[PDB]
Amino acid sequence: IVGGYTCQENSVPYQVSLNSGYHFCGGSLINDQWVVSAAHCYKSRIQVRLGEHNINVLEGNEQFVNAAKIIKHPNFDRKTLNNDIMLIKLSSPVKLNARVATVALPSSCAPAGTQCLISGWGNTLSSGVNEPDLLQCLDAPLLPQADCEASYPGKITDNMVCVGFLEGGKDSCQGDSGGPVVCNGELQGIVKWGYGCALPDNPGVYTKVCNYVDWIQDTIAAN
Amino acid sequence: IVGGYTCQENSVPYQVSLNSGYHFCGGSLINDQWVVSAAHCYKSRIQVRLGEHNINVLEGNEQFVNAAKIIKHPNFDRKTLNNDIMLIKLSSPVKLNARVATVALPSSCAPAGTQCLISGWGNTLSSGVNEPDLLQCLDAPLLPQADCEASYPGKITDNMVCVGFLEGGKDSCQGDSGGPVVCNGELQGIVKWGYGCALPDNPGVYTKVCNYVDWIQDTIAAN
Ligand SMILES: [Ca+2]
Ligand SMILES: [Ca+2]
Repeated sequence: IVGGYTCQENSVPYQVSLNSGYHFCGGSLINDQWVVSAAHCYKSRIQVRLGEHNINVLEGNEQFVNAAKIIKHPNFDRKTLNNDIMLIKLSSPVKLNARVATVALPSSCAPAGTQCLISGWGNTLSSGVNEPDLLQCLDAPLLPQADCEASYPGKITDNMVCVGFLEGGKDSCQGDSGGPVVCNGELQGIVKWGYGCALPDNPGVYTKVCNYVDWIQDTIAAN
Repeated sequence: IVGGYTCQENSVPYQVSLNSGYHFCGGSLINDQWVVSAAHCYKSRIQVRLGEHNINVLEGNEQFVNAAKIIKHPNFDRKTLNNDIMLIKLSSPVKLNARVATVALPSSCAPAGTQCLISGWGNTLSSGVNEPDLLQCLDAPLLPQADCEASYPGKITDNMVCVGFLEGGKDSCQGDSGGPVVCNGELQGIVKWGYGCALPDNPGVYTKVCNYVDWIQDTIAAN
């Protein structure tokens, strides 16, 4: 997260860190046994870490759980990043509590202008790389599709939404990928991509979760 | 490397990739059994990979060798990055050939204005992250100390040199770290740090190797 602020400890309880011996992507806990992330975050073996604040220090709220089933969207297009959504079934249910909680799926697609919260342990610089210890937070609005398309001529599908600021300075970045965009308590986006990070005229692009509730439900039910 | 070009295959034969299950730093082969890198690249277990071109494809020239002894400069200052130099003794001697060769230590410190070659599999973007497959190369001059100091008020010690362009656009970046700066066939610098990558007025800073030949020799001899 570039230009965000340090979240209050355990204030984003649905936030998870995907680990492979190092943090490489975020995700969201949607039920005691399933995590939603980005298909581009796929790895054959993943340890999901919940209840994290300081990614490098054991603080006593952590739950570490291996992924049992990693299911990328059948239509994920690695090239265009269309359908960049993945489901992780954990090897065992987590203990839900105050620091480890679920986020709701969207009842409807959010209108442009709604204020959302984005979080992650992603890169904090607009240039170069800086990995933070503490979870970062960013308040940012969902932009009109026209602004999104305009910024990325020919690349935005209807499964994508832009969130951020046309002025730059504030945005998600590498390492925030697969992480959540929560608006009015519902998961509306997944950190996907953007050109650079926090650059003027290059808002972040996110997977539009409201287009996948059916799929998410079907999959959970079938697995 | 930001704004560089793809090196001709095996044209930088002293270049090595430091691996921990992924490429994280470069280094230089100074003898059939020793590699020079940056102290900030220290890890307790490292696999040194020589003869690489495409970091993700076995091309048939690779030599993979575990580090036996990793020796950080006794005066490395993690805070200022002063004395950012490390020596890696390989578990066994490599087979020197046309794609796996040594680079000479400096006979003297290079004057500002000399043209050097920097190489690596480091990040290729000025904003965001992009890890390349093929080794990247950059031709760039050593800048006058006055320019260096000016760009980084109070941080440059006499063990540091700036290499690059005050205009930006071209530079080393994260992942090129510990890698070589070769001028007229001698190792004159080690990729150390900079503010961002390829930004105007923020040239890359490198460890000045000509200040350590004694140390390098002593250490090799004593180990
Ligand atoms: Ca922790
Ligand atoms: Ca290779």
